[PDB]
Amino acid sequence: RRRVIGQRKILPDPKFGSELLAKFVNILMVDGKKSTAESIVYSALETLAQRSGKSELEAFEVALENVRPTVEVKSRRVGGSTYQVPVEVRPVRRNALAMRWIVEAARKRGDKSMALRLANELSDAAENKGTAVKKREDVHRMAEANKAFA
Amino acid sequence: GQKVHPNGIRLGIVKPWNSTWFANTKEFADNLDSDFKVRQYLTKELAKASVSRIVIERPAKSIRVTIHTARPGIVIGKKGEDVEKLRKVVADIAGVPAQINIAEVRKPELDAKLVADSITSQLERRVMFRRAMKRAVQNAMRLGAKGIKVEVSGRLGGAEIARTEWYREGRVPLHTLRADIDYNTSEAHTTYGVIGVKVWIFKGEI
Amino acid sequence: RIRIRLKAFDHRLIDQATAEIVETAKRTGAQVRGPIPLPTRKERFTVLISPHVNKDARDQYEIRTHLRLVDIVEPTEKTVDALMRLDLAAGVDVQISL
Amino acid sequence: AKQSMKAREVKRVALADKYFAKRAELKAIISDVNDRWNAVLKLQTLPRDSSPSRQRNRCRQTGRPHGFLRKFGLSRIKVREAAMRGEIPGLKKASW
Amino acid sequence: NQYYGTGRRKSSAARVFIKPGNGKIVINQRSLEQYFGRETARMVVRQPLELVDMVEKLDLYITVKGGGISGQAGAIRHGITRALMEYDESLRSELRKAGFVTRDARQVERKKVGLRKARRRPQFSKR
Amino acid sequence: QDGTFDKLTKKEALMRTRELEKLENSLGGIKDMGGLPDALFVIDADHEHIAIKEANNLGIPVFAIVDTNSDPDGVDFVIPGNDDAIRAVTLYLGAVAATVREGRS
RNA sequence: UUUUUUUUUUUUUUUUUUUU
RNA sequence: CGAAGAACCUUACCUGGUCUUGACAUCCACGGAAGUUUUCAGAGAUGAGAAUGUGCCUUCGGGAACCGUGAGACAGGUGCUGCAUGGCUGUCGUCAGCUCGUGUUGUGAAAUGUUGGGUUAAGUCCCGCAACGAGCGCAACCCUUAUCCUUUGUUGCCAGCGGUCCGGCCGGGAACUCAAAGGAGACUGCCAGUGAUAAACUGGAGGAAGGUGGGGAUGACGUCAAGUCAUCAUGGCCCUUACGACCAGGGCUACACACGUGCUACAAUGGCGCAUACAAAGAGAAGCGACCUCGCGAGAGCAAGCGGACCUCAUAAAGUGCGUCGUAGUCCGGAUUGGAGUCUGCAACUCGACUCCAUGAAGUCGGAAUCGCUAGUAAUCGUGGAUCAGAAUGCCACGGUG
Repeated sequence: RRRVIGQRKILPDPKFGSELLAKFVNILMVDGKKSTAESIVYSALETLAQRSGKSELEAFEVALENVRPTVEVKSRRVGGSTYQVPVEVRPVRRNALAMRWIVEAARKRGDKSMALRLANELSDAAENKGTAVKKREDVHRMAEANKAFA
Repeated sequence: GQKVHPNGIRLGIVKPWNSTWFANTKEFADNLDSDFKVRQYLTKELAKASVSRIVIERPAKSIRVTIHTARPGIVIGKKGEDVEKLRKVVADIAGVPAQINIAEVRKPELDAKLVADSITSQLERRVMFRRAMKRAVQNAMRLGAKGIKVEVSGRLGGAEIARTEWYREGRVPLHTLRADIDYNTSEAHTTYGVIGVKVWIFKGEI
Repeated sequence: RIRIRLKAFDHRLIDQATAEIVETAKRTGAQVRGPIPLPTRKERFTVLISPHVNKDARDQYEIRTHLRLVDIVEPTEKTVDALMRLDLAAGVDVQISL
Repeated sequence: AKQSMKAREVKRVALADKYFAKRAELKAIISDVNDRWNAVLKLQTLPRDSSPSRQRNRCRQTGRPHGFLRKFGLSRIKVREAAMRGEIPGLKKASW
Repeated sequence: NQYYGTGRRKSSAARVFIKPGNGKIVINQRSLEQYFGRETARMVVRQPLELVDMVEKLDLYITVKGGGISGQAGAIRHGITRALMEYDESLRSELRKAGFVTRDARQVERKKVGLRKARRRPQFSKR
Repeated sequence: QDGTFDKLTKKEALMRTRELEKLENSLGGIKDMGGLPDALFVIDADHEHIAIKEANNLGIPVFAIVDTNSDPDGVDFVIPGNDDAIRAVTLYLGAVAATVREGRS
């Protein structure tokens, strides 16, 4: 496994030139069909701005602050039983793993449409109320805590 | 644990054909039934001196049979009454005439076949063939070649006895597709069952 | 657009052939085609001539198997007769059925 | 069933155009369900063992009917050798 | 006077011609917008020619032989690159540095028998 | 001796440049060896190991410059003397290099 | 020289003769 | 399972009819023209009648093409053993193999090149070492790419004009795809950093790949005492009133039980209704078959065509735009059972395979724990092929939204 080749390069969103808004959708896809999934994510960002009447896509961050973790738990039985030690995630990982908990909260969410299951949970996520934020805070209650047991 | 042909895999490389003919889409089948029949009559008419090469060409399906035998004078016979028989019986099956061409087997000592037609004669005496076997090999290699291996299988003792014997008078690199090597085999019997002999003759390096 | 499908066992023997048809036939009319290929079957061929049942001696040969297209605009006999007088080439085939 | 039935195919194999497949070319066209004539068919079905098409076939290079591959012209056991003199041009290293 | 290319990508089969002035993008008898009207890649074909002020200088004419819109977006990349590749030798450094010269050729030593990854040999720190 | 060694691809000839390497440094005073040597001259009986055994096996005369560590029973002529470096074997080699040419008569 | 992540899993019958 | 067709079916077996040169096939003996057609029996093999017929040479000798009856020789079958052996295929092994033609420290089962200093991810590569080198595995040819250079133009194909009766229609010329024959080019190649200016690892100039570029592929000794013991090619041994060969029937599928492969069906990241945008892998004269006639349609029929860009199967699914439910056991569930139809057949019915309506079994997100699947790789989105008088849900192979 000696050679550096270990992650996909992907291209930016069609509007704001950001691989952020692009990895969002490409986490949300779960069944394939991209370009109409990308137009429905573009419909999420307009339903978002109905709340406030401005560039709420700047507040995309002010939700994503609460969904990003510092730590993840992987296979570490080292010490004769389960001895975790999470280790932190490298800077490039903080917000892709936040997209992972935004999409598992959206799947059964219950809101009228899927544009609204994402745009509401982002709204909650800025409120720290969120179900994507609750999963992260669980890990912080878990393995960032278990710093003190390592 | 293998038997690995040097020849056959190499038709255009120092090691020339047993036979070659061009029969077309709906004219092969009878040509193939005739390629065992024409070789069965010849290899029983020529037995008195063997045939190193029993060469079937068919220049216009009519058959140019070139017989490298160690005594052509005995198949020219008393001067050409056998030739007449020899050009009729193989042409009787094939429905076409037969271009009988003769040759000598230039020194059976160094040959691509006639070493196994020493050995398989030796059994027609029924007594101690072991006196002569490995001596025949010796003799052959004294006029030509640079190594030879020999394998003999069959009923070669008494009552119920059945074994295989293996000998090596010189080195043999088993397959080298560049070299003047041959493989051959021949057969013999002894009134109890078979006696089947095999050779590998590393004569030269290219 | 009468397709004379020219075909030889070898590249050697259709080259020798076609270069006379695109000369001979064309002299007064129809712009005669002759180099344009079909799926030329450069295959690997294997026959068993092994003097006993042992390993290999299935001598793998290659082949060329090469076909082209002679094409004429009309049955203009004062230009085309010459290729039909070429009946004496009994060592190439042509399949004119169209 | 080794050789079996060959004689009884042979005895009528060449005349199926005379048991039907030309005998038909006027009387039997009015006998269609396209053309209606209902008393006519019931006298031409009589030929039974030689009603076309029905053919036991002949595997030939094999001496007994261990199938017949109607795409290639040989028995369901023979195939190996095609690859070894020219009969199946498409048989390289299998795709599996 | 004119400059040209052709492409092969998922699965098409497209050509492209550069032409003198007026700056437009004409696929057989219609505009870009009519052919990718929702199809989110659409900018990537006009992007490297809007650098070099196309609007009074070039004109772009296209035709297509098995559509393939999701894959066409790179058949055109390679094609429109072969055209600019004789317009001005200067920009081979811009086309490379922007990825606009690259074309699909690679698998990353993938599976043949069972194992996932299949070129790299046994590795150790002193066996 | 001629140009013919620069045959085939260039890495075929070099793959023998690098035999010639591994062999003329070990072997460059013996290049023929078409008969068996008749006599030997040695300077170590440790570092030269096998040669003294091969020689005593076959019955060869051995001329041997030896120190307080030696085994003199394994030779035909000892010359007791300082074991190693240039000054010692200089002081003997004049008269060896003489006798082996003016002695041809 | 701290080295318990469970203890156990019936018999056979494999064996291409021999003197060198 | 082997059966890629266990109801004529390549017959296991249940039955009966029959035979044991059988069904196929020779060497002499005595003889004959070969066949078309119909009637009646019989389950089939086989039985009883009736008409019409008479070939080519040609010593009228000998006979052919081709059918008899008498002889004496005389025919057969997956029956398995890997172990008489030699092809073949595997999972290991893409380890850079083990041993010898010599020599000799080990008497010999110890590899004896692994030592003793170092090095590289690397049996990498600098030495050192009592070790050579013989050479069949080696240096690699191999096919498809893909990018081009010429010759080139194809049912192709249309760059720029020439006419449009708006069909590349046919004029008209060679950009270039298409097609492809011969082939031909990328190397540490020069630049930034690295360290031993070794080592090779990153980013790049320069590209169609990069440090086997990829995808096919060759699979050496050694292969588990693993198979192909059901075509092997054949030594040792096989049943012969018999494991030999002719023939119509039948029934394999039950069910209380599993248990899983293989299926789906639980509604919106969904579909439902009319409307809009783009590909192809492959197959084809025991063929494939349009338009066009007939339509509730499976399914009838006419009939242009097509031999490999021409004929036809797909008018890939998503997707887009406007309409339509309201979270609803239903509008979807084809599990299935009322009646209604046919393409085949001696033959499918207590045995199907499928077409039209009428339906409505479970339905509602079930845990325990068999391994699917690391990248262009299982979800996701589809097509073909032969066995064969022919319905696999198998597998087999490349494509792509992902």
